[PDB]
Amino acid sequence: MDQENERNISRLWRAFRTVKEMVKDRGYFITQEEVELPLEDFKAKYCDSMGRPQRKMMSFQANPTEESISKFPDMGSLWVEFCDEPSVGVKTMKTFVIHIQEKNFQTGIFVYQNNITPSAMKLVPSIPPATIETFNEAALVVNITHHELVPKHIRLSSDEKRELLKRYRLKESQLPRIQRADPVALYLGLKRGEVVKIIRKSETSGRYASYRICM
Amino acid sequence: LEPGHAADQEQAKLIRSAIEHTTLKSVTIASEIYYDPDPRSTVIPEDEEIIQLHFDQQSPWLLRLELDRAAMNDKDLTMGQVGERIKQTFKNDLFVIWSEDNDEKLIIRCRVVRDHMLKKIENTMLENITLRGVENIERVVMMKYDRKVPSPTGEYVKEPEWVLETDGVNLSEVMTVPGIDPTRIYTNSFIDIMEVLGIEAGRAALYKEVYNVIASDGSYVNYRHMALLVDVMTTQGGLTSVTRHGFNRSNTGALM
Amino acid sequence: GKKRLDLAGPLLAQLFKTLFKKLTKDIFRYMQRTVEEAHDFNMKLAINAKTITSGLK
Amino acid sequence: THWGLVCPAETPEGQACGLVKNLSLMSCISVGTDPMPIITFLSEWGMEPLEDYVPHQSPDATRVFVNGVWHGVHRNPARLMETLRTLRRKGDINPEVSMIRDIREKELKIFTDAGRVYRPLFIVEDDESLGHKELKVRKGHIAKLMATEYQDIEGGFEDVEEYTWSSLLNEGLVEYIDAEEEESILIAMQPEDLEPAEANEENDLDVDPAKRIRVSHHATTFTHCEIH
Amino acid sequence: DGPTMREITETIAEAKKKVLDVTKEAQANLLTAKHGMTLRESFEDNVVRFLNEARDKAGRLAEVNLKDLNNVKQMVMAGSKGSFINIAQMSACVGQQSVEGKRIAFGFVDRTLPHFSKDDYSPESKGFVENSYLRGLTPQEFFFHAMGGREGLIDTAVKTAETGYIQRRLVKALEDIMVHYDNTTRNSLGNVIQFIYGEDGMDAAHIEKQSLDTIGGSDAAFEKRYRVDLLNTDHTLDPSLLESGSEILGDLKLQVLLDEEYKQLVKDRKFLREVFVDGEANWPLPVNIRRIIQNAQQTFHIDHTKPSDLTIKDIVLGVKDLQENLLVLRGKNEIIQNAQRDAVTLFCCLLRSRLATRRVLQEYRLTKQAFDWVLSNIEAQFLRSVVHPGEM
Amino acid sequence: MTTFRFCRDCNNMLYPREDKENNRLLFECRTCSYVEEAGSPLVYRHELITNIGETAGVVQDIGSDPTLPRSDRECPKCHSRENVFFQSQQRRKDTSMVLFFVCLSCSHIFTSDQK
Ligand SMILES: [Zn+2]
Ligand SMILES: [Zn+2]
Repeated sequence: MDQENERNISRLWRAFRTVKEMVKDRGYFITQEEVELPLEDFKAKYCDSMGRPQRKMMSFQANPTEESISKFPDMGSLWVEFCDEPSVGVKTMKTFVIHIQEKNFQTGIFVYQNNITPSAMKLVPSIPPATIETFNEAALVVNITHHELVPKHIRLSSDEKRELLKRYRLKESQLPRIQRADPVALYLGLKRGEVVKIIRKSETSGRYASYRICM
Repeated sequence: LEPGHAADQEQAKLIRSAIEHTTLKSVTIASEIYYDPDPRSTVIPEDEEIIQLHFDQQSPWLLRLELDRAAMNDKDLTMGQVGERIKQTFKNDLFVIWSEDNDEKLIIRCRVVRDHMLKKIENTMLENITLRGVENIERVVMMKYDRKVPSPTGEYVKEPEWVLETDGVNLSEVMTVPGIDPTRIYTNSFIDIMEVLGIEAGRAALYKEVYNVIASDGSYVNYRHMALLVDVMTTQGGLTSVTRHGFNRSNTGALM
Repeated sequence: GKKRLDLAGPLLAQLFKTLFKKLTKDIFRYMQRTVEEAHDFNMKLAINAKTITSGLK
Repeated sequence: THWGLVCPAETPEGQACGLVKNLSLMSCISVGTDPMPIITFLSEWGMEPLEDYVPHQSPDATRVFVNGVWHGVHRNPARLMETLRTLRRKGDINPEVSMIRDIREKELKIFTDAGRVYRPLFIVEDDESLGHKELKVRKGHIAKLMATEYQDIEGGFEDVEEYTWSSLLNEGLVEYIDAEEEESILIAMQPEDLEPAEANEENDLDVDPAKRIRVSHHATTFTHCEIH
Repeated sequence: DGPTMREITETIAEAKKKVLDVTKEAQANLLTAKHGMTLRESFEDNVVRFLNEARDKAGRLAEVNLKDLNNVKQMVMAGSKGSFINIAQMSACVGQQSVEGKRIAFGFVDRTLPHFSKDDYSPESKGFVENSYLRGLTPQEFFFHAMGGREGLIDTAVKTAETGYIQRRLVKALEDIMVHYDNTTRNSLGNVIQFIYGEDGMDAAHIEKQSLDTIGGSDAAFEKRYRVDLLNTDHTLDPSLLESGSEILGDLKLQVLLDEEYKQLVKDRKFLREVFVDGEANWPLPVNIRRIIQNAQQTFHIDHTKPSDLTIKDIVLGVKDLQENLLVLRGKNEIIQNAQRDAVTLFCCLLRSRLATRRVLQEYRLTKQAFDWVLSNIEAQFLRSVVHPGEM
Repeated sequence: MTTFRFCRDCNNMLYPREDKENNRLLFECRTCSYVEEAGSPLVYRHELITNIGETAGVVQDIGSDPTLPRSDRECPKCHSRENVFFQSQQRRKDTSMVLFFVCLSCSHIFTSDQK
């Protein structure tokens, strides 16, 4: 009983850390202090005296003006909201969508627990131009970017993509393609037509740069 | 395992609890369907003492598993844990009685309170249920490997470390198991890597597999050829097999 | 010990069985045709003999 | 099971490797024999029919199979097997008829069909004169065979009435063994293996260092010996 | 000779005794099975390991006994034909015959041949050959060798067809890949597969295996071999090494150049350590610097005693010019310039490792003309080693 | 599991039933309606593994087979110096290699399990 609660608390803390790391990597403003939040502090703050995990971890991330706003002058605020229900419902996702629309958040990240309802998935792509992204706690327990087999992925802006296409004299279709359902694409929140930059290490040259288009 | 507990034998022994221990199939020996109209008393005197000390509430049909002494070996004995897992996988009125894990043989009894339906519940409790571990995993082998790590003086030295090899491939939840290193896990099956890591990681794993196959006999092949092959086969977002259904299903020329 | 070898025995037996069955069918068809007028033996026998010799060869 | 029946080395190279097999030397193929005399002999010697057979009250019964057909059971397989072997070695039964008894499986299978591959083998029987098992063939038979071989070149007046291989088969010195029957017999590689139980063992002896080493012996219940 | 054959026989007898002891222990249920294996697999593995070790030991003894005038030994040492295994199988003992990696299976009911007894697990009965080819084989091991040869022939017959089909498919699947004049690898449709061939733009035939000294070695050894300080004690440059000795002390430009070069070298060492986790230093690289410097030393007749005419500033400027003169892409925009800069990182690391100031003034001592010749030769070889557009 | 219950009348078998009225277990043929006392605490039993003491069928005249190897182990019963031995006849990949010695005289079976 108690060991299951402790394991769930540890998994939730790891998922929260991974979510914070993903938000920081996407370009928003997250301090390095909150990223390595200790387990004891997490239990003290986000967990009540009884011990049940309370999914009150709601954060609003703002795009920094130092580099994020300068590179992409179209990023607003992010709203990541964990869900207390084990299996989410159509009505609850409707309230979540209304909550997102009320304060006109550009994008919102929703994390469920076990499974997602196809009825809610049908309305997931609604309410444009706001984008709603769904994630699983089990998939977010560990971070895939930190893996040694996953190279660094850097998003490219519209001007950078145009300059690359002009310099290399290529069309949009004449580039390597990455699926929109790829785990790295979901981690970075890539959209259709977005070009990402991959930096790897080879045994023939010290550094190698490759470009892929989300198609 | 974790870099800190690299040579720790006790940490390695604690690890390998993720192997799928099947329910009452690799641990039990025989199953009994002893009939007893009395919900409290029993016909045989083997467990009368445990019934006495333990004590819609009548179970005419009774279950009994002979188990084996191998429960203490390999995996933990945990006589109470097995019954607790059975209860949390059944709940309802599946009242069960534990053993005292000291009266020689280990006996676990199950009773159902409301014989054809008994066979169905026995089949469910025997075939499709798990106690502890990771599914789709059968055999896990622990062995010691030598890894080159620079010394504090600045020289590469050979440091032995424990490495676990698993027959199954369930990397989706294996990587989330605490106590292991998730940034160094590897799988020879590149099919499952991309669905959890990405296309680039899948390409790297495919190149590693191709290099291992080529270098098995001892021949040497330049890196450029294998790199070109793996880049061509993974130009799109997924694998493009060199078959009729793979590269021959693209937008190239009709004649070619 | 559970396999058998087929020499120039049962192979020729099967060939001759099939050809003899064709012989019997031909002679029976001729007999059926000739019930109306008369009977004799050495008209279908010769043709079916050529058939059996050709088949064997 | 290809030992002594097909050549272990002669095979074409290519897609037909292993599918084309050449018969080894001293290898023959049975032509076939009707099994009715065998059935009559089995019935005459005592063999309960399958119709009046009950599995219970008769636990130790050996099923009798003739050409893959179950015909009945027998209460004493050993005596029937000995009688059948004696009849076959006497020429009453066709020498190409296979007779294999499985003690553990409680089965006795007799095959009289065609297509079976068999090879000749020597017969080893216990001799009380020497106190140990010895080859049934003797120097007298060898001398008669050589005399027959030399006589036909000249105009010999039937010195031994053409003591040929058929005489060896009918006398009981050499019998035909097929692949199936090879699983219930013990075969010695050479007649030198049929030495006394001691066979000059546990005693220090000098041998040629360059001579090929052989284990040999390691048995005392040999039933057959390889011709070569 | 006699004693060698006696020793081989003794080794074989010892191995057979060990196998018999293992069988006796296993038959009493006293054997412990290795984790993940049954009681039979571990026993079979132990038996085959013992037999292979015995065969290897006998072969090694036979090879050692052979004299230098032996024709087979002379052929093996030259490498023209033959091997140690052939000599072993021809002189000492033939290895155990195996099927698909396992011993001879029980074709009959718990028997391999009718001449053996039921439930026999002795090495001789399961397909182990004790005699050699010269001594001759008994019929049983002859049959086992025939089975092994049949397995080999079948394997070759199947493998040739499967490999032919695989090769045809691979050739048909990569017949439209070309390297264009922009140093990019594209197919017939024009899609980009590799932005630069081999991630370095180098021809395969113009690459040699070379070792990087910067990654290997200890920190103290690296500092001793590379760090050079003028206005300090220890690691000082010997004045007799160069004609400008006893005069470069007190200079500031030389000191800052030396410390920035050392910083670049240590950064390169860190980068190489990060790239190569295993620490391997021998990797294929385009241009062989060692051959070039050896040829220059041989053709210029270095005295190895007279002071050198080179200067630290001249050496550093020449190295920087050579680094900047390596062109693989020849572009004018920012993207192509960055790609060219980071596509020669490993070669720059090797050049810095092989052309350090301490190395030049201590080990490979050249004059100004020899240094210029070395730089020109390196540049020419690098330019000639680039891949040719239009290659399939 | 001891023996499948067969109806004394007719020849069919007796499925089992509960006499809760007398709270009892009664086997019923449910074809001719024949019921007896049916006194047995066991209804069904399943055996997951196979024991080692099954040896073999040990049919008589086992010494007539010449393929079985012979040993010199002393018989515990009659103290004979001759016998035959064979491995367990259960055909799987997990069975041990314990030999089952059979005494030709006195018809005794003794294993070599010295564990
Ligand atoms: Zn009835
Ligand atoms: Zn006895």
